[PDB]
Amino acid sequence: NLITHYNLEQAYNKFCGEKLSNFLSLRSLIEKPGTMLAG
Amino acid sequence: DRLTQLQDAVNSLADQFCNAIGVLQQCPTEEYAQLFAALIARTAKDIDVLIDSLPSEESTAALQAASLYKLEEE
Amino acid sequence: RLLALVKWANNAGKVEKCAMISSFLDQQAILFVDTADRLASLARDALVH
Amino acid sequence: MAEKFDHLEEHLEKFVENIRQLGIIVSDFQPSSQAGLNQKLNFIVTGLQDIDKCRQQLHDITVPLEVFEYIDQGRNPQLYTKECLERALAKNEQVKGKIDTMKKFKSLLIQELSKVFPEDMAKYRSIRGED
Repeated sequence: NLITHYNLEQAYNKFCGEKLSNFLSLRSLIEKPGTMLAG
Repeated sequence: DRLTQLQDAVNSLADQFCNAIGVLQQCPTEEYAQLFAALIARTAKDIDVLIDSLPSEESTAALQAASLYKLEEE
Repeated sequence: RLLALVKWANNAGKVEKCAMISSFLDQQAILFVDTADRLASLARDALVH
Repeated sequence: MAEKFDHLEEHLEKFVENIRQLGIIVSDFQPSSQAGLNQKLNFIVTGLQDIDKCRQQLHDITVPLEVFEYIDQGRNPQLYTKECLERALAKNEQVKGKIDTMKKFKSLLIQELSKVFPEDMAKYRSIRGED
């Protein structure tokens, strides 16, 4: 229930009973990573 | 004898107090609940024993020496 | 991947509060089973002494 | 906030879309329109600075590292709430099932207790009156 005492119920509707591809390496960096004159 | 049982009854008392939860903490779904109706029912039959185990000791047992003593002479 | 951060990062306070809620729960069950083993300790150790 | 979020959007959003531009032309090099291309680069520099301005106040916001992985697996958050939601099921199962374990446990308990001596009598004051 206790979402009852935890207010998530909107997210119940939304979120009672794709994603990446849905809404339309690098991670290792994320672990251990006159200019006109130049080119 | 009959003592050792009361000891056995106390052993059951805990034993019960444990596995009578055992599955419960670890998880046929009301069947469960009859596993449990049992679980107690076993506890029951135990408490029964407790009850009957019970009526067993006789209560002025110190003097029974001096009784023995008159008997000794016997 | 970023703008996705941007485009679904709306969810923080909830989703944390969620994971929190999870953890709140899980600890009840811990408490639960833990209380049980607690018994079982008693069962053996207690009895056999 | 949102409209700084939404700024990070339409601006930095515009920055992604501009990139759409960047590639789409840079398939094909016309000897000069690198003027147009590198004016987009110019866009890239005015961006990158302005961005970082939009980026050191972006807060590097605290890291949902894993759910990161989850959207680092592109699997969008909502499923998180969803999946812990499925746990929350399992857990509501456990918890209230246990209450049941009780409600029978007691129930059938007291049942036999009555089917056994229901004779914790005086202290059944508390007991009964405890039901």
